[PDB]
Amino acid sequence: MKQDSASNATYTVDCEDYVHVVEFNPFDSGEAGSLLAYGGISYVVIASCRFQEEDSTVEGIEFKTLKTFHHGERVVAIAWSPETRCDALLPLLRFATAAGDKKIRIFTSDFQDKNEYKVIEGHSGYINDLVFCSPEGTDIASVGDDHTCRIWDLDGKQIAMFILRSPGMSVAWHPEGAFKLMVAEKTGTIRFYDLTTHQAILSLESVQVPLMSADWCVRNTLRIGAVAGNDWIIWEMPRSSYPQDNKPAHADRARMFRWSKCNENVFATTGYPGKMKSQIAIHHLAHPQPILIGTAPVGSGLSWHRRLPLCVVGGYRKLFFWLTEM
Amino acid sequence: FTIAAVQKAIQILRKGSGRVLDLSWEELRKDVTLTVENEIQNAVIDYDVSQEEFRQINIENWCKFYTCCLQYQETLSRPLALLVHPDTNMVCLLRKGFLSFLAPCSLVEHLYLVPAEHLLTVDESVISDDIDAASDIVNLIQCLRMIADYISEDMAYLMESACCHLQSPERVAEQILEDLIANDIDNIMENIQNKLQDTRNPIRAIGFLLQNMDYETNADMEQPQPNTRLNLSTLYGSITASSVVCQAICKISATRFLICRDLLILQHLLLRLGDMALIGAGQLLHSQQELIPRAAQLLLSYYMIRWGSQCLACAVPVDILESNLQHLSVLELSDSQVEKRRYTSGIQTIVELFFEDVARKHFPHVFIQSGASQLQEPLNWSDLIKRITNYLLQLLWPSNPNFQFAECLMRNCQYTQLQEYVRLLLPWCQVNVGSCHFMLAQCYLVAGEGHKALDCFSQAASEVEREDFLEKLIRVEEGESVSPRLQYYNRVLRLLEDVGLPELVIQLATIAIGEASDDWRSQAALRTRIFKHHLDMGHNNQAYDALTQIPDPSRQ
Repeated sequence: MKQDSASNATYTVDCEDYVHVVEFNPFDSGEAGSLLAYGGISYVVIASCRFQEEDSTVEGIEFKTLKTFHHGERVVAIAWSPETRCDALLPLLRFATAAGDKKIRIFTSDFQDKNEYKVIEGHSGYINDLVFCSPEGTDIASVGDDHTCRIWDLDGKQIAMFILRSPGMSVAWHPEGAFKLMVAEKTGTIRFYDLTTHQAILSLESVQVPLMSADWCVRNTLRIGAVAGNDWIIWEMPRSSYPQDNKPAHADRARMFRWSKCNENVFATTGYPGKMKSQIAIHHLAHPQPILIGTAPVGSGLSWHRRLPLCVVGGYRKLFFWLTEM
Repeated sequence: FTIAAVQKAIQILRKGSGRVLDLSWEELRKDVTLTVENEIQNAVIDYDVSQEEFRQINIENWCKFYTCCLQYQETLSRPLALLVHPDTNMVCLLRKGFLSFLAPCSLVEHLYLVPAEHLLTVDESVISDDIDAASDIVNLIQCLRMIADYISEDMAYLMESACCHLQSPERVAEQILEDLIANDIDNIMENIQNKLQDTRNPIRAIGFLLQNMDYETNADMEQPQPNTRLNLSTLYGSITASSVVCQAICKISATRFLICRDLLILQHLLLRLGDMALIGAGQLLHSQQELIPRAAQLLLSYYMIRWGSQCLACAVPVDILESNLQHLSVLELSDSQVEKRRYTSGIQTIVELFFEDVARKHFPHVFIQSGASQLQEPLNWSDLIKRITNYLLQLLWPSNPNFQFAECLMRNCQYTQLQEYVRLLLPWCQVNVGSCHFMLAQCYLVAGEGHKALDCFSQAASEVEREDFLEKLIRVEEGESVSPRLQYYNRVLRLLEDVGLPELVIQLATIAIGEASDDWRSQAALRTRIFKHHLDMGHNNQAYDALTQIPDPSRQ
């Protein structure tokens, strides 16, 4: 008997539709509130979130839907453009989605009448992950079950294609490096590509398979974190191709891994969606056990707030937020 | 393009009787992008456009906008008057839209840019006291121009792309030379060979061009005496003068980049021509082994200065700058009081920003050291612009030990431009490697990439005793015999604590204990710091392990 005291979510917001993915804007939108996107069965909702921890005028959470986009298909992944700004004389909302129809959609909006989307075709399998290039915002990387990593301009033209040895499961741009791309493969291989040389720089191998998610630490560009099988795995580059840490994350497989955007030692993992509840575990590298354990009904997405030690997971028709101490 | 050309081009595309709004540059950029995007959306009649047809429609609409800007620029560029200043010799071209300044060319740019008909009329006595050396330089520059006239736009782009992607410019000059020889329809290689046979010593002429293009400074920039500051601090202090000087650098670096490219291609041609054509078989091969890497380094240095002279500074809010200056003042990287500079909300290049912030404060000294000990000499535009531009080129020089350009970018929160500057510099410049890694580590810390910041801080620690910039970070603790690396790590540890990253503080403090081998007091302080951060994070076992390792019983 240790009653796993599953912590309640710090905040909970009701949604009009099922949440299948959720992503905070990791960029500065120039607004006081953090931009959040969530994808449902046929819609993408863009919202502003303000928290009492960043703004003493808010009691708890202020959640405001800014815009709802008709998407027509189930959204699987969302990526923010670094050009997204709301405080400008001309606000620009730009994000990309991957969906159940194997297409990418780039949405562009002024929050007024100008609402345009571009459809990008070329993936022959499901797209598992997609990301904008952070610093230029001009390019989108995507990975999928067609065993390709593809690079697109905003015009939907394929600039580059890398053939993978298995399904691509996650993709991340180097936080400081416009031409460095991490691609994580389902067989446990994580590869780094240079887009100027079109070459693989280096690879990492997971001690478990399948690898389901990987993330590049923004606060420490030497750290890579992933989930594979039941474990979370951390590497510190360039010191070794072997993992520095490998520890149990979840009993019934780990699904998502994300680094905190404010702390290089904090990350969250999600369990595979069981029939009733997904477990969420917040970890700190100085501790052998999770510092927080939460639960969501059918956990979908995992994202971190830009400034606060606050993570979000979608579940059923709700967003669940967990704040951790720093 | 003038802002007035761009604003007129937008008004016509809009088909709209809108009043000329004095739009900000960011508003103008947003308005251009939205206007071209609306024309692209109007040109897309069908929902099922292929990615390639969409790309082609995008290119065509940008080309239409660009052509519209060119026609308005041509109209605004029409010369109306010449203003010649009698006392200062300043020459000003009054165009319909704008004002240009005429600055005298340096010797190398003059000989390269003069029409071929007039090159034979240049007084050889202006080039060198040695008539034979003057003739060799003129013949060499004719060879460079013959090469320049046959370089296609694709070959010119291939060299510029190679510099951007950090490819060896020597190998790329060899490829362009292969393509030039493969396409030699007009026997130009024979004409270049015939003209090279007229050169008595091509090595001496190449060495002379490289020397006049070299701004590497020996570190004797004497520190300023305080008493003459008050009347000369305002010389060339206007935004108009700042931009004219920075445009002089942009043009000089652009022309000298072309000269270095064409010179590298000519040096590879001289290597291929081999023992068959030039009286000097053994001296040519050995001297070209020293001169080719030098021409490549000058090409990369002028590419960097050209890139920086064209690179726009980011608009930074005053509150973020004041907070960054408070954080840098904790580092003692800032002696300069914030004179309440209203950032005049104009677009500036990173070189214009550097000129106004740093280089300007040193010009009164350059004026005094050069024999102007009489406050009675009349101001001469031609001499002064040349001196200012040469001095600013020395300060912008990538091998400059003072490292002031990168320091100015860090101080003004120009992190993206500083990352790109350091990316372009590190592969080939070995002078300020530690200082580059330290600046890059600070950029990664602001980006939230704390692990990459720690790796870069650890690399910077190796060069701390060699580089004057890193030595400045150490010189203020007048305390007993600590290793300069341990003082540096203590400084980086204070900075990681102020940002609130306890995991990285522990990793760095563990490394710093390895360097503290002989000082039990510093080891006690570092282990107490590791204990505190593990305790704060709740790592009870690691906090207890750290406690057992503390050598001081009182702190334990």
